[PDB]
Amino acid sequence: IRNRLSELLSERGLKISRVAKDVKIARSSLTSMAQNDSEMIRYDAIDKLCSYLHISPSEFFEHNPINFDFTFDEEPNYKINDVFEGFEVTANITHAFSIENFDFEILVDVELDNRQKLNFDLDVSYKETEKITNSQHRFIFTIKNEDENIGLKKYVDSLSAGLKNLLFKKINQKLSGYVSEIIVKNIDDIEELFPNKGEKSTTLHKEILQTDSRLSSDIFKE
Amino acid sequence: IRNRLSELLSERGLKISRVAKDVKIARSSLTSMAQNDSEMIRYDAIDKLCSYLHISPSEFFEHNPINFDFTFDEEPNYKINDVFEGFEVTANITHAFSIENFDFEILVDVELDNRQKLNFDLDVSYKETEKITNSQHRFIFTIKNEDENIGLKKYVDSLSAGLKNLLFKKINQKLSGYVSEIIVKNIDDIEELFKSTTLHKEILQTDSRLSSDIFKE
Amino acid sequence: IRNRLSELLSERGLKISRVAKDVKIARSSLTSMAQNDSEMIRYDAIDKLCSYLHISPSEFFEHNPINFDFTFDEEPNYKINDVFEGFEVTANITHAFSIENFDFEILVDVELDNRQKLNFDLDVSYKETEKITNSQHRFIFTIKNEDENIGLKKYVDSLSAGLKNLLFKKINQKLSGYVSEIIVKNIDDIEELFKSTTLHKEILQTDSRLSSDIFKE
Amino acid sequence: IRNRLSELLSERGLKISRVAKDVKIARSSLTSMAQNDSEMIRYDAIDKLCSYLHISPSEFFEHNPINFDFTFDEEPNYKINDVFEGFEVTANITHAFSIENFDFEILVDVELDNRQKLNFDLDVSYKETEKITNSQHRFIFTIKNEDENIGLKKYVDSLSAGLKNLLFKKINQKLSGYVSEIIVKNIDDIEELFPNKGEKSTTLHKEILQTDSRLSSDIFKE
Repeated sequence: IRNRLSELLSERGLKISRVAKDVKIARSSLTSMAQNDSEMIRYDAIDKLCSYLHISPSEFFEHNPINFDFTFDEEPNYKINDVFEGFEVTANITHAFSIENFDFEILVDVELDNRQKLNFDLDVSYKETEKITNSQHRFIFTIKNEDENIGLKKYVDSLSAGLKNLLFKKINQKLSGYVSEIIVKNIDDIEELFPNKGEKSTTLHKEILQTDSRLSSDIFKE
Repeated sequence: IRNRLSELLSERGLKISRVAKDVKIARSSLTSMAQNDSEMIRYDAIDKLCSYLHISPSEFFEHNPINFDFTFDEEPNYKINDVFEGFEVTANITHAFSIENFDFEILVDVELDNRQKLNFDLDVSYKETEKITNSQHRFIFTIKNEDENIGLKKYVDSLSAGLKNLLFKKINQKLSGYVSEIIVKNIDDIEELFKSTTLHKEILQTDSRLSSDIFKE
Repeated sequence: IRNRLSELLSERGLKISRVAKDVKIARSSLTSMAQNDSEMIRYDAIDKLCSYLHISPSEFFEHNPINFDFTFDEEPNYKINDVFEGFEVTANITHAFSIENFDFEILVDVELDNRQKLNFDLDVSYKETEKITNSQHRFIFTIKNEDENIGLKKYVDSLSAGLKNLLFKKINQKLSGYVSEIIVKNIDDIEELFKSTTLHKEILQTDSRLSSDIFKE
Repeated sequence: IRNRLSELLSERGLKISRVAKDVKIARSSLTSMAQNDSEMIRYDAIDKLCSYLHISPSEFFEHNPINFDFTFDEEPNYKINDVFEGFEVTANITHAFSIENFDFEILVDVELDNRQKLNFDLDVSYKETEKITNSQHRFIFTIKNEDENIGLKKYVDSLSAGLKNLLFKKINQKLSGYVSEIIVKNIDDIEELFPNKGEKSTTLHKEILQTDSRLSSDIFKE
């Protein structure tokens, strides 16, 4: 499920600030709720927004009964070589360390409208530490058994594009958090000797937690 | 905005505990959210309920574009009479005191789907005290200018029964807090000594309800 | 899941001690495991029993794919009445107190072999207290909504007699622990002037059993 | 006897973690019980697994009435020369010492379905300290009278492959424990002067106990 605020105001052409001025809702909370990322919503908010946009909650709440629940391995098969390439000198994840391999299993329960639930196992392995910017990097993972989970992809693409993007976000966020958690327990705190361009000094921990690892596979293209 | 989980469960006879077990949600939260009492709802909760009940969020969330806002006079016209006798024998606010007058105007903007909204002013004066329990009494306020609020009644009963009840609950709470704030400041503490509860706490617990043809429920 | 060691021994007339000697297993463990009371079984034990009894583990372990799960209300509807008199003279909880009301719903999921499972809600209220012994009394709870549990009876008696008895034992223990936890907190310990007994301990020892057409044994 | 979990989930293709998520059983305990190594099992576990897999305990419990009980010599004929080749410097069993000879008798009281039990004596002698890895070694033993115990082999191979593997495991484990026990009593504690690659320092004792001696003979091929 997700609110369609982003799609609604894109269609209307209105801006979040403009809506906030109209419905007396805090800009930060409203803009966060505009994104599907927010997990909690207020009844006052749904009343004010549905009235302002003159629309029933039907158009506000995009719901598909297919629920995708994800579970990760308590213990993964992870090897992380430590390369002491002056991380403190240069705040680059590559300089701090490198993932030799990171493979594990993601348990995906694809529940249909009926309680009948289908479980798909994902052998996901670290592939490359993609460098998005000179400042930060994004870890990239890949599903070895993605061809086996072709039915999963059929179910994923069977949803709306907005809901597909919401799943991709959820998967990425869970995976990022998991990977950062494992690495931060495996790698000792490496603080940056020099604050970068007046930005307060940030430790490797802050960098890896900030690091967002998005899975890459034909199962999840967009 | 009206959660129909409660209605839906009455339709299907499903016990709240049964739903909570199936959707792995706390019974307390589910029961609080059942009558749309809680003003916050989790996306996970509604997703799970919709999938479990085989419904679109339309049957869960019932919304009428019409909106009602209520603004109370900053200064009301109130007169107080304190008997100070009898609260000690039995915990009755009326024995302790009563409000001789409490007439005040309450703004009520009934907003149409069109941006234009209609402002209606209702003057409610202290009518009597409802003896809901021998211990708790709820102040009753009657609308004097119901003529100006003839269209109010039409707008109020134009909403669903659940929505009407919601409105009645909100206005009742708001009125109760308003009158309690106004009165507790002018009232001393009396000990029940059945215990020995402070009359202040009795003022806090005592509520008030608008009895009028415009709001019969 | 039903160990038939007990049944098998009754078939062959073999004394538990005789089997324990032949298979070099402790009599205490073998007798505890005989009625499938223990929830842990050693691979060595079952191997030795199967070889000794000339049986496949099929005749030892009887399993019905059907599964029963029981969830009790987090908050039950219970009222307590404490006489406080009599328990001292004679060790009877009845004299010490009794439960005026103890109605609560138990959500029971009977799971079929197919992944789909059937949820049935039974409401059990305090019916009376069973005087099993002049000293120990077991609370009796009757199912009010047995109509919703007509299929529950069919599923229950669809299982083997041993499995039925197993279920009855489990539900009885669970109900007894539930009611004891609920009551001991609202009850004080009475020490008999008369050998001396504590009422809390009596609450712990006192059990409860669901007397209903759905569970007659 | 052994549970057929490994064979069951191999046939199903499911993973232990996937089963654990389904039957609400702890991953570690379930994965251990998936292996035939676990000696204890819970009735709740057998109920949940048999139901999840929709199978009777018949398919869950592979039982063969032929019971193989093993007994070892209280006192063996063992000679262990001590070579002080810097074990503390290099954590290799060869560097710590070397088995001159280790021969003894392994009594096997094989029991058929009937109480009739046949006993087979195994003159087992140390043959070679096989080096599995640069880090650890596996002691290899051999049965001198294996040709005499040809009937024993006939009984061993008369069982299922899974049960045969379970026996091999049991024999190996008992033999390893026995050999490590004898050696640790015969060889003084040699602690490693340097922890190996950040692994906390491990003493010869930990190495020999970790050392797993698997018997090698035509009686037990797989």
